[PDB]
Amino acid sequence: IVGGYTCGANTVPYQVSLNSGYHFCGGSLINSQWVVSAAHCYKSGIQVRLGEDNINVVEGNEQFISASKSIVHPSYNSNTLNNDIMLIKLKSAASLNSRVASISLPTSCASAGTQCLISGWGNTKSSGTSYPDVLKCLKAPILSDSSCKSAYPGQITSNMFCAGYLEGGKDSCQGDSGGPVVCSGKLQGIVSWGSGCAQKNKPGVYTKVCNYVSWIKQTIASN
Amino acid sequence: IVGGYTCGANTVPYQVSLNSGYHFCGGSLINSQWVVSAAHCYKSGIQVRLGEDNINVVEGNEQFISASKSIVHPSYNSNTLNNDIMLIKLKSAASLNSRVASISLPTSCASAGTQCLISGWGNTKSSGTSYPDVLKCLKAPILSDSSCKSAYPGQITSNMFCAGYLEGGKDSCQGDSGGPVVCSGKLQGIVSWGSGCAQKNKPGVYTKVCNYVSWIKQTIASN
Amino acid sequence: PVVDSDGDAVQLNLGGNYPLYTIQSAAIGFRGGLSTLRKDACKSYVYEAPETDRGLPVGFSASATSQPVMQLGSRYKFSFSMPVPLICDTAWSIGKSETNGGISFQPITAGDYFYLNNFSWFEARSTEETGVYKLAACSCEFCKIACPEVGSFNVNGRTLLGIGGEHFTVQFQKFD
Ligand SMILES: [Ca+2]
Ligand SMILES: [Ca+2]
Ligand SMILES: [Ca+2]
Ligand SMILES: [Ca+2]
Ligand SMILES: [Ca+2]
Ligand SMILES: [Ca+2]
Ligand SMILES: [Ca+2]
Ligand code: NA
Ligand code: NA
Repeated sequence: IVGGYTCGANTVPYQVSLNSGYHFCGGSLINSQWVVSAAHCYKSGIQVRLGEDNINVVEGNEQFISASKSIVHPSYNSNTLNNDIMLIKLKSAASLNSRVASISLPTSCASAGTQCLISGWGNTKSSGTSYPDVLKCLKAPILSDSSCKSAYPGQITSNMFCAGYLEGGKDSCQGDSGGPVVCSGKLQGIVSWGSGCAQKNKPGVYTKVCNYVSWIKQTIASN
Repeated sequence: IVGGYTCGANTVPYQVSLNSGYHFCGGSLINSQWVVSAAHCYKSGIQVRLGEDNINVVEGNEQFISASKSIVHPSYNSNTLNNDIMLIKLKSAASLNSRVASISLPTSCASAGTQCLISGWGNTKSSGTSYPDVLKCLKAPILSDSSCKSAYPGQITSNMFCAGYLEGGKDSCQGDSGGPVVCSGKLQGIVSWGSGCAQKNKPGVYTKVCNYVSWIKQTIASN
Repeated sequence: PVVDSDGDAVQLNLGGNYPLYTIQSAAIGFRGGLSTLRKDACKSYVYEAPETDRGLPVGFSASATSQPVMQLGSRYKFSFSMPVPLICDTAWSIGKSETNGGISFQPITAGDYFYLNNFSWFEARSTEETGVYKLAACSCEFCKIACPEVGSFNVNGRTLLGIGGEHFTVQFQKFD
């Protein structure tokens, strides 16, 4: 997260991270056994970590649970990043509490201007590279589809939306992928891609979760 | 071919392609049953396609005949690319007409400055990647041995020559390999190798066909 | 921007005669430029040439619309400028893990049959000292995954690059 602030330990209780050798993506806990993250985060042999703040210290509230199933959307395209959503089943259910809690799925789509919370452990610089110890947070408004499409001509599908600032300075970044974009208590977005981070007229692009609520249900109920 | 032009359907009737799921090389039809191409284009189970313009379509003037024999030159060296010539026998004789014709083998070598036609479906950009649908053509002079050797010190054998422009901008490129270099209706060149595409002081290098006329005939006579 | 050994921004290949850089190890005593060791077909291992050995020239490229300069954290195709048969490209990529010299690793390779269109996306990441960088290897240009770092492996006396390994830092040096 570039130009964000320090969330505070366990203030974002649905935030999880995806691990294989290091932190490489975020994710969102949507129930005790299922994580929603980005399809381009797919890896064999993943471990999900829940209840973290300082990823580099064992603080006491963590749960590290192996991923038993990783179900990439069947229409996922890795060139265009169309349908960049993944469901991860946990090997055993997370113990839910004040610091490990699920986030609600949307019941309708969010409109332009809706302020959202974006979180992750990704890069905090747009000019360089710095990876934070503690979870970072960003408040960002969803942008109109018009300015989004203009920012990235011919690249935005109806399964993506932009959020952030046309003037730059605040954005999600490398390592934030799969992470939550939460608007009024609902998971509306998954950190997907962008052209650099926090650049002028290059807002971050996000998986439009409200498109996938039915696909998520069916997948959870068949797996 | 970078910096060339659209040949125009069937205006190069001796141009063929070599296929194994992909079109990966050009070749020249020297008679109803024999294609000449580059030794490094060798692959088992080659399909030769003739009479093409748009390679991503069956256009119905086209012929597809399997290679029954792919005879790499016995002194071919894959490190130096000395002797980069290969003969391909067609499983069945190509039907010849206006859109599929043989190109004559040279009776003597061409000199520096001679204008030639180079053709292929290889990359059209020097930066990034773009593969044409239709055949591309380039007219290019054979350069002096002197400037050829200076451009690639120690790498130019007596079986190789240079063609193109020392100032760059026009050149053969990835995918053009095995392709024809025809000078005044005689096949003097096989697209072979080069450093980059269309770069200043780095012309294409071509297998000097006039060195092989005798060998070509012997190979035809024995197979 | 990513700067070269002279402090000038590293230029991308946007057509014409593209700008070229060798990639030198920025380790104290000697570097030797990055170069190729034949593996197979059109494929080579990316390794550090012996000292006083010239490295190979590399071109850096990106999708259309990109500004002409290499930016920190961004992702680029790395391509050696080296003589090659035209069936082969020279783009770098993350290789299948293998065992070699009693070493198990995923090497960085360079080159493949052009038509497979294989390449990975490499990222220059900052270091405590300006003009000195860590490379990272990505399977995507614009996606916000955090890529694994590239490090070095001593394989039969030769220093090869792969995913993970030993700390390895570089400078970009102009060519010609
Ligand atoms: Ca908060
Ligand atoms: Ca992470
Ligand atoms: Ca649920
Ligand atoms: Ca797995
Ligand atoms: Ca439900
Ligand atoms: Ca065969
Ligand atoms: Ca170009
Ligand atoms: Na909602
Ligand atoms: Na873009």
